[PDB]
Amino acid sequence: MNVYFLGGGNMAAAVAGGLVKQGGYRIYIANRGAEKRERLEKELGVETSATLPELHSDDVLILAVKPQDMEAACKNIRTNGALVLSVAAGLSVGTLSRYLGGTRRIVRVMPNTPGKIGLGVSGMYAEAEVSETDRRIADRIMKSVGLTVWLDDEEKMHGITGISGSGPAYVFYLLDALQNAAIRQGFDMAEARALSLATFKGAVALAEQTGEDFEKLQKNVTSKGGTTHEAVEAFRRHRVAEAISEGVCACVRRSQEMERQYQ
Amino acid sequence: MNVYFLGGGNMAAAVAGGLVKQGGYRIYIANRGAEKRERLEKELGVETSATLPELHSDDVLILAVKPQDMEAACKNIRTNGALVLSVAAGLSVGTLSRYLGGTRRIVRVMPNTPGKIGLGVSGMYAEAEVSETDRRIADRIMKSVGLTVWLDDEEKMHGITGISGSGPAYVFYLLDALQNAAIRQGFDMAEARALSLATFKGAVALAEQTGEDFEKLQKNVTSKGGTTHEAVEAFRRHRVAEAISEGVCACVRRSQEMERQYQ
Repeated sequence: MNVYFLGGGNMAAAVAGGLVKQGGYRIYIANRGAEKRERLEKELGVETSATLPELHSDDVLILAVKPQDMEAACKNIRTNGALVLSVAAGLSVGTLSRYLGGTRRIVRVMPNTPGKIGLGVSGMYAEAEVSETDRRIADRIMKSVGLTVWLDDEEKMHGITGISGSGPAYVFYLLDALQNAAIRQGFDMAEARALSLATFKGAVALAEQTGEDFEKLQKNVTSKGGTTHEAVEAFRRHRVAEAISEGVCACVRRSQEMERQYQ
Repeated sequence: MNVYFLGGGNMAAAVAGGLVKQGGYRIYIANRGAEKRERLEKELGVETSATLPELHSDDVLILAVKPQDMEAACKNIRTNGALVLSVAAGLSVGTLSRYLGGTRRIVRVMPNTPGKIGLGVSGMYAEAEVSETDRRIADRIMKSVGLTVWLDDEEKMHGITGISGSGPAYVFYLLDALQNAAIRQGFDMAEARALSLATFKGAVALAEQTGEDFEKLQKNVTSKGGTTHEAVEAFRRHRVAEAISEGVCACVRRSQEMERQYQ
């Protein structure tokens, strides 16, 4: 089964590397500039070319160009009924169907950067008209880089963006926050980084392995009048959790606005 | 080499399980109530008893009782020059030396709960008088559950507590924060938990694998006028990173106060 990529950028390369590891697909990447055609061939050993060859209905096409460049990138593509996946932000299935000349055989994907290392989260959406077998084919492709989360409502793709899409940035910000607090406590940069990292990694691992409710995990290690209680009270006083949700809302609002530019 | 534990509680059991996995030690746990002597034997297969047998200078003793119960727990213990490690909060090496009748062969440890799964962080402190070989022996024991971080100043043990000791609670709080924001965006509880978890785990893994500066990782995936920028601006406006450091300071202040109860 041929999996063509339109665009050979970072997300395309993650998904391509994912598929290579999974085995069983024929990967082919269309990308104009030689620079990164050179890279993918050297590193992944995948086929590349400046343009797409003729497509057929048994192929998969993954659209992976920047959203502002998508309409023109698709201008003369004849999908010939191929299954289309899009990883581009802000372009709805309806818009995509327009750009491609009318086809409805489209699955939208909202992947995130930890997919580069096989720990991704990808939101997935298809209109009702898209068959269960096409969903499963797209689902398997995106599982090659991590978890998939199917959505009932295309609107929720903005929610995905606000949580797992932009979410890695939040975690980096919070890792930096704990690392800076350690510096304030007298740790050198190397120690502060190591402490913040190992703290996050270990706590996240406990939450994963236990499967326990996050608030319960927190409450379980917070004794009244204890040291942890003092810190969590400060967090609460400063409405940290609430600020996080506010940042998420601001992210979602913006995703929504950006999508209006093309629709 | 005998490693005796005074106290068979959660941290003692983590360290004991660590040592079992490492191989090469003889583990023996003194703990009054049978209840958890029963558990450790069934689960870890380690020797237990209500009290300690005679100690010798080639043994290690790990003090793992609650700090308020330590003085009396140590009242009649004759260490006979054994190497002592303490995992108890708020009891300084000087205080420990008093409780034990004068011995200075003491290494203090400030471990954290992810050591239960081999992903711990343990702060370490010994007075200058403690030999490099004794440091290495204590260092190897605590590496059985994770990372060790040696400190020049005993005071920094409060810093450890504010960062990696209480730190897992902060991460649970932040995991819960992202999970609640997902709920607000229309995700059911199962999806919200999975999204928050995978987001944290994947971002933390990227930071680990890249070794890149956290702020740089964040800045690298935050484009001007983009969705992520809107969320991070909100975080900044609400001084989230600063609130985190304030909570850390509050934690450290309290650790310090609590330590004054025994000193």
